[PDB]
Amino acid sequence: DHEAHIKVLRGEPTPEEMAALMAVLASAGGGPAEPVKKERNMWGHPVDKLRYSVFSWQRVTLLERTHMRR
Amino acid sequence: LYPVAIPEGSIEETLTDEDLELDTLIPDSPNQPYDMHEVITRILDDDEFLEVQAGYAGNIVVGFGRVEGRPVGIVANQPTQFAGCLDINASEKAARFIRTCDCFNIPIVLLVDVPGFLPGTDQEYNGIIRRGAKLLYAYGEATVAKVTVITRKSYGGAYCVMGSKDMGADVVVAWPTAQIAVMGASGAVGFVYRQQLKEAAKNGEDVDALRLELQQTYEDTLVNPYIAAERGYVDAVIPPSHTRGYVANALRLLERKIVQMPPKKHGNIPL
Amino acid sequence: VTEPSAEHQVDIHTTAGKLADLKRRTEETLHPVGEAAVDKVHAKGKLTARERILALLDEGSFVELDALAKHRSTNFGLEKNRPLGDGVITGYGTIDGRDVCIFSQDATVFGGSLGEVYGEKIVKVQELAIKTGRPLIGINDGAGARIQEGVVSLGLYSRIFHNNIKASGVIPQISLIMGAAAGGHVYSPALTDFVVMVDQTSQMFITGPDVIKTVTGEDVTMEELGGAHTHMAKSGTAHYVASGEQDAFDYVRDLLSYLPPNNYADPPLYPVAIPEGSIEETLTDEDLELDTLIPDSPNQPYDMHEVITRILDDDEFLEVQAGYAGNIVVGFGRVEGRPVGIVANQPTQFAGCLDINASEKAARFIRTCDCFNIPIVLLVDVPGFLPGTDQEYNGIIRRGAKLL
Amino acid sequence: PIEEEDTVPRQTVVVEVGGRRLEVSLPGDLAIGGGGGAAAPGVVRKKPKPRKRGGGGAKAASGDAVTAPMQGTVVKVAVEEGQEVSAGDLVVVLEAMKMENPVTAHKDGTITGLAVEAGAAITQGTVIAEIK
Amino acid sequence: VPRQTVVVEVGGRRLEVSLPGDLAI
Amino acid sequence: VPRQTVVVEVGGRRLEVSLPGDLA
Amino acid sequence: SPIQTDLLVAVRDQGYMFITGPDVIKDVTGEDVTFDELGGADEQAKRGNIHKVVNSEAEAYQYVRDYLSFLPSNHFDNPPIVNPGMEPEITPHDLELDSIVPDADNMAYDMHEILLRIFDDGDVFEIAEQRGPAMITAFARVDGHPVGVIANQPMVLSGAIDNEASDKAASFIRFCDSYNLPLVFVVDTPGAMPGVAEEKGGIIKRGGRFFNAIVEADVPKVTVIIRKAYGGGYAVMGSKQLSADLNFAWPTARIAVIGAEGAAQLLVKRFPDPNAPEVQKIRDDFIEGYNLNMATPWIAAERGYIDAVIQPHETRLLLRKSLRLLRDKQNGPKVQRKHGLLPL
Amino acid sequence: NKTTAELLAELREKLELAKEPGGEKAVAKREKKGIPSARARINALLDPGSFIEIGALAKTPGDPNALYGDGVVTGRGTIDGRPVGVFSHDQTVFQGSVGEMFGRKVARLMEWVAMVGCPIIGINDSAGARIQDAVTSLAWYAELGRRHEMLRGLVPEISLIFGKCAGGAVYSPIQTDLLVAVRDQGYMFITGPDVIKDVTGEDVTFDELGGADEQAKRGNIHKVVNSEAEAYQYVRDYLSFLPSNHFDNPPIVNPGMEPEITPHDLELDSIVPDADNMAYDMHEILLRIFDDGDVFEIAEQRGPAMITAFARVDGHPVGVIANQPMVLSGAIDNEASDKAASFIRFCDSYNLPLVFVVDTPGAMPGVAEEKGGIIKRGGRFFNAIVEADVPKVTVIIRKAYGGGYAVMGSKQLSADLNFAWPTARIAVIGAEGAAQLLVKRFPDPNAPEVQKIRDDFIEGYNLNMATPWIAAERGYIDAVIQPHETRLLLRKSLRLLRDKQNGPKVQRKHGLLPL
Ligand SMILES: CCC(=O)SCCNC(=O)CCNC(=O)[C@H](O)C(C)(C)COP(=O)(O)OP(=O)(O)OC[C@H]1O[C@@H](n2cnc3c(N)ncnc32)[C@H](O)[C@@H]1OP(=O)(O)O
Ligand SMILES: *C(=O)CCCC[C@@H]1SC[C@@H]2NC(=O)N[C@@H]21
Ligand SMILES: *C(=O)CCCC[C@@H]1SC[C@@H]2NC(=O)N[C@@H]21
Repeated sequence: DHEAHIKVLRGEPTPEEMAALMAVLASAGGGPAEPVKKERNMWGHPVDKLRYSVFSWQRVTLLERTHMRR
Repeated sequence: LYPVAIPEGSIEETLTDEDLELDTLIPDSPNQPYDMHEVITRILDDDEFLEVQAGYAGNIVVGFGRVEGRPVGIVANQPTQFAGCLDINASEKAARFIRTCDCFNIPIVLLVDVPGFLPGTDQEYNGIIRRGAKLLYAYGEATVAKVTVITRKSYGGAYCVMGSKDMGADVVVAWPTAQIAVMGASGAVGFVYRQQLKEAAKNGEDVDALRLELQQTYEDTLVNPYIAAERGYVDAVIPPSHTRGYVANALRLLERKIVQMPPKKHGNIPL
Repeated sequence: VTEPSAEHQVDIHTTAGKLADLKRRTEETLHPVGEAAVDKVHAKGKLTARERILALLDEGSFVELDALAKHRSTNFGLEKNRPLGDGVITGYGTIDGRDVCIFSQDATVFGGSLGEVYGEKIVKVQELAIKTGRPLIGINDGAGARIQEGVVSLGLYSRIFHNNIKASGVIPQISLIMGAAAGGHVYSPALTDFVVMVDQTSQMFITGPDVIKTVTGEDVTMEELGGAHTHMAKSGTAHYVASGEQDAFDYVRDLLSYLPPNNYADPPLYPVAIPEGSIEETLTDEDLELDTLIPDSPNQPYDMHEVITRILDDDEFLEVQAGYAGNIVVGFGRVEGRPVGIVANQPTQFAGCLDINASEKAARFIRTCDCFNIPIVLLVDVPGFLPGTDQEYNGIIRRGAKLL
Repeated sequence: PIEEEDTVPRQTVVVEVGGRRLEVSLPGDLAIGGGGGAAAPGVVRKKPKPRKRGGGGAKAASGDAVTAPMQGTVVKVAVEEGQEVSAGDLVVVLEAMKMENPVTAHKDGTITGLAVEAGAAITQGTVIAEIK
Repeated sequence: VPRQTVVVEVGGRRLEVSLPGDLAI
Repeated sequence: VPRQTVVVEVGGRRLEVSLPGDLA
Repeated sequence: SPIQTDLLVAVRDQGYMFITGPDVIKDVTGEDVTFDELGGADEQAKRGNIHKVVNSEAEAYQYVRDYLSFLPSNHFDNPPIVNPGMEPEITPHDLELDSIVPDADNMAYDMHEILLRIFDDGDVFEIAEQRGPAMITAFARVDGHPVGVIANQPMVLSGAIDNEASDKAASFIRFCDSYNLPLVFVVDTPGAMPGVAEEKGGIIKRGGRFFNAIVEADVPKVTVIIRKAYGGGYAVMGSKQLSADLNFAWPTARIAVIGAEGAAQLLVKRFPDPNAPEVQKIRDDFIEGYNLNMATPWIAAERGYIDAVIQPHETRLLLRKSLRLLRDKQNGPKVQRKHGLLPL
Repeated sequence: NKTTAELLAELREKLELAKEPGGEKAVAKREKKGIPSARARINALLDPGSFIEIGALAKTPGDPNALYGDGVVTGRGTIDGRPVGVFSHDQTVFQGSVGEMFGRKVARLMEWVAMVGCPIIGINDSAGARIQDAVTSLAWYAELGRRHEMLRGLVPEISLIFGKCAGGAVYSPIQTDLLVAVRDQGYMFITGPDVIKDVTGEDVTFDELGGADEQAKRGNIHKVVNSEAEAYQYVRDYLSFLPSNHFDNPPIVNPGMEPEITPHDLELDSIVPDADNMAYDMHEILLRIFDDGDVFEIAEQRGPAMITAFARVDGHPVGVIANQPMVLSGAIDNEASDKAASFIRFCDSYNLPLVFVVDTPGAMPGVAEEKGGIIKRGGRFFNAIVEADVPKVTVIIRKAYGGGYAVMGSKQLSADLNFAWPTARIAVIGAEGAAQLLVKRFPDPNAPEVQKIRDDFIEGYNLNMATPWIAAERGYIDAVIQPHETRLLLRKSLRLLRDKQNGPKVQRKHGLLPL
């Protein structure tokens, strides 16, 4: 029972106004309802387009890190 | 790289007569120009010097040479043209030369005698700012060995442009005749002593004498290589004859600089 | 002994007293040279350096750094006057929810000229921006180097320029000009990616009109020499000329909205509805107008903004260098929420012919877009290069190869 | 925020439904109907911990210091350095809001390093003495 | 921003639900 | 899809509200 | 094998560690020793071989769960984000920090009073509590993101950095760097503990290791100075000169090479007549001036050694802002090589 | 304006002045104490005439009374014709304390060394706080401490303690790779005896609180010499075994001597004592298994039961970690473990193959060792040996018991090639230890029954368990070799392992030591 509920802090609507309000709010709600897991596609990632010095620490902290983050 | 038999000993012990000529090269009067090819040929091997764009923007000389068999790129101010002032054409010429040398791993030696930028509405309208930033960018971007020899003058933004220590110069040396300052003594006095000059104007004193006295004091106190030397912007104030030795040592040691920039696809040099 | 409320200061040997001391110092940083100078700025009609930062950033997001800095020079009696902050306000904040690092120069402190501590603070924020991979915004008003300090100022300028070069193409750099930027203050903006000048109240010049008069004999005012219009129309240095400071801030916010925080992060994509169907099936009335846009005779011009607006989202198009080289139009837009860079020939100016200025303008715009992973769309109506001996003598070949 | 749900951000809006003015609070992750976008790839909600140090069972885990439980003034000191005291013995009395609060020894041992004197203002967490 | 309004009918009545224009939900 | 039950607090009292699950 | 791991949790009176048993020690060296004296859980915790001591295996399990809750699964992954966005505005708990530092210097206080208030909640998970009790190394969360807190504990031995504290801080910093936890330093310390035993125990080399670790770490580093920051303590507790990213000081801060007292004796060793009356007044006046002019936050503030002197109640939200700015920090020019060398 | 000749003459006189910034007043004190100048020390260290000074004319900004150099001489030169950077404290200027330009010069030198990839040597005698600007001294202590990280593992760092290092002065030397101190002249401590007396009341002398030998025994100093000339020679010898930086190759010295078995090799067949309890000098083996008697020892005094040294196999530098039975039975104690771990990490960083010479009973039992931290030091030694990427060759002489066996280049801990002399003994524990474990079961030491049982058990154990043969059968060692084969066998093995690539390894920020 530990979830955030909608609160009507002020006002005492009757069942009809409550129903209208909830219907409108549900209609307003949207966006990604139950989206699939976002597909990984590292092809042509910006990090791969950079010039790295042969001894650059960013070869570890930026390039390898980006390729390995999962 | 050509094989060269380096003489042993210290720079003092290995000075040559051609090196000693540099001691007296610079004119006594700061208003009198000199040919910078004299310095270039006296520090380069066998006096050979392949000049690039000789007939263009004569106020700066760029070319190729060898120091102890190592190819090097010379960028030098030319006092005989526009008093060595940097302008749009000179900035672009030197910028692309420096970028070519950096592309192909050729170290650069700068010879500095520059009073500033060439004043002019035409320069401002043609873009001395945008197009003079190209030289700044090229020099700062270069990762090859970078040596600076200041002969007489390095003032203001021209000082920053022409191989300043904080712009990445690996070695910076100054001849005794060097003059490193924010600007010339006349403008400096006319600004830092506005208060006293206006008091003299109020009291009727000879401002045309007080100004010259203050300008002399300013020149004797600050227009010299020693303030930069104190701050560490000049690695050493050397006799002119030591120039080749210092340059050769620096280039021998700085074959492979372990330096880097942040990763990028490429730069965004002003165009 | 008891004290009247005016004279009393809480005992400094207590925690409450120390908090009170910090409050006093912080209040002093608001008007480092007195309230008279702030009133003079407002009467002149400008914003203070602090007001500029607070107006540009999101409300309540500014964190200031080195607020209590003082200069340590002793030359020519400078030690008698050490305003807090030493003439530059530096810190970080947010613009439209995204972090940025910012500095703003204060023209009321030694004319806004750069000293050692001044430059050190700017270097600190530059290093922070490069390190964090966040955009850097500089607001430039100052009279070049602080002459009393000597060559240390040149050292700090060199450090600042080197930092700009290091950041070039790594993080967005935007330079606002809101006053007279003289001497060395011009070069850093020249190295940054974008330049926004205010129409009548901002100038950039290396050498002043006095020196120009002395050396060349030319008489010129600061506005003529380095005004916003001069650097837009003539030198091609300014990317935008604002009617005012708020307008300049608006342009900077719009610019940032199209750019990523750095050269390896993803761009600021907007969510849009994609109409389902074939490209033939999803035509609109606005799209149909392009079928009649082009005139019948090949000699007749047309405005290419018509195509640009009809292909970009919501007809919104942020132009860059609008008043420079009108024969080519470059700017930012969105196609289905994706930021894009438009480069287009303009038939109404010089028949759309390429020339030196158009080549350089389009070339640098393209290189900025590529540095920050923004795709480019080219609208082509071009008959050739603008004939003329001046073009050849000024380097149409060399300077046109830049766009190539 | 005390409970798990108190941690969810909320936005309060004014809604008129048939004229009636209602003042509705909406969570930042409301999955009403098909609405989603809740949480983030790695966001977890949990009961927050009170800004207090543990509890009585660890009154002083190898801790000799006696710390003032509240800001106030030391109006009495009932011990002297080198005095042996037992658990529950009065150590000091702090006046806060013009009310007296006794601070007592939590463990058996010798009073060492007594740091306060009568009339000294004391902040919460200040070490009054170490019992060794 | 101007308030948004929606017209609804519940049973035998017509209601208007007025919400802030920038309701994010 | 099935119906869904939201819980709404109106002045402190709990109130269930069942809605179609297809609203969006 | 256990000593190679990152966290050792021993059950009291049930877990022991030792290379050699007491009977063999008796046979060889003749000395007599018990299990508790040799390798008891509490003794090993004090020595720094054990990170945690618990009373039961269930408690050990819960400690493990809590410990993992702050960490990612590996060097590459992200850690859990817990309760982001709480209390986005100044609260009375924040305002309590404005009067938490005792007025009189040399008055010890509990650093947990500050630690429990400058982070998301009271969830400050301490590690290696018994080792070098003058230093607190813990996990916390700033806006839901885990961070590693290194703080001084004035309640214990004046908060001086001793041998065990130095080693604990060094190991903790390296671990936090390996797992990408931003580091937060909370500074109240006079520096190294002076003494012959401290000298003989390796104070120099351990301080060197702490220097090395702080500079090596690539993660964001934010420092907040609460009162004393003297000498080596200032340098090691996330000073801007050792590559700290953002540095803040409360107005109670005191940044100096040495404390006022120590400088006073350094002055008094000249004309050394401690029996004279005048020298006492000279010391008192010198101390007053030193604490008014030298051991303050103002010299560092005006030189830029610290980014800002802040009001104490700003700490929590300021840390949020700073760490959000530093999310994607990329450490500056570093030469990739086999590994670095640290003093050992 | 002055003429060009006048400016040049002015410069010459200014440089001659800057060579002695402190003037006659300070020169007199220095010559009374009878200690050479900073430039004299640098010129004695470097090759004749190779010194180029950087920042000889640096001064404190805006200070009318500043003196050139600000208390340090920084520059570059060559040692044996190979580039090096050098700095030296000058106690005639502001007592050699750390000022702003002091710090800036040293920092720029450190950056130059990191850029060119060459070793750096610092001659330290005084770097105390500047009483005028002690806050500046603190800030620059921190700055230099930061810049050591650039160099850690990249280029060799050497410190020459020619004076009393105190306070914040100790933080830079301790970061370096080698510390050589002059015996009755160089000290190192955080706090002085007077301050210690004031705060804690203890009475202690300098020698007790950080003399050269005391610090060498504690491990803070790698070498103690009698004179600065000896210090310089030690530095030259030390650098002759190392490359200029992490990437370059080291010098190859006298490759290919004696390619066939020699009488010196044949002396090794009878070098180990017949009895097990006899100690011997491991140098009798180290002086015969490498190219020549050039075994260059480092930290001789720290752990005397362990020998860390440089040597050469076929002209190629190698690190040598050996047990010293002559001292404390060759048992590995706390200092021995740390010395080995530090040496292993250094040799791995500079690509020197590691040779282990094993004769040890293992960890030293004792409550003192337990409290001193034997467990973590053994852990650090494990971690280092396994982290190292360089070739690893092991030769077991007599004893490899327990943790000693495991850690002294065991095949299980990633060693590449393992060899054992026929005198080798590989077991968990020694015969005496096992016999004690067995006998303690019987009620009493009932002689002669108990003694007979122990003797039989020990005989059987030494004939069957503590031998090379079980390890040889199971493959734990590559071969049991006659002692005289060792030198050329090492040549062959290291020449095979020249281009070793270590993997699979997962690149990451770094590993973690026990610490
Ligand atoms: C790289 C080397 C360089 O850049 S050399 C520096 C360039 N010199 C300049 O001063 C640039 C041009 N300066 C000017 O003529 C004016 O200051 C400009 C910039 C046009 C502004 O004019 P206006 O707004 O009327 O101010 P103002 O000059 O009347 O008074 C400004 C106050 O600040 C001072 N100030 C100005 N520039 C500097 C400077 N570079 N260094 C030190 N102080 C400077 C002025 O003296 C004046 O101070 P005060 O308020 O009179 O006490
Ligand atoms: C004399 O003091 C002032 C006139 C000369 C100024 C010269 S002109 C060329 C250089 N560029 C500049 O701005 N000043 C220098
Ligand atoms: C017509 O073909 C001849 C005159 C116009 C030529 C035009 S002008 C602009 C274009 N550039 C070029 O070279 N030819 C085109």
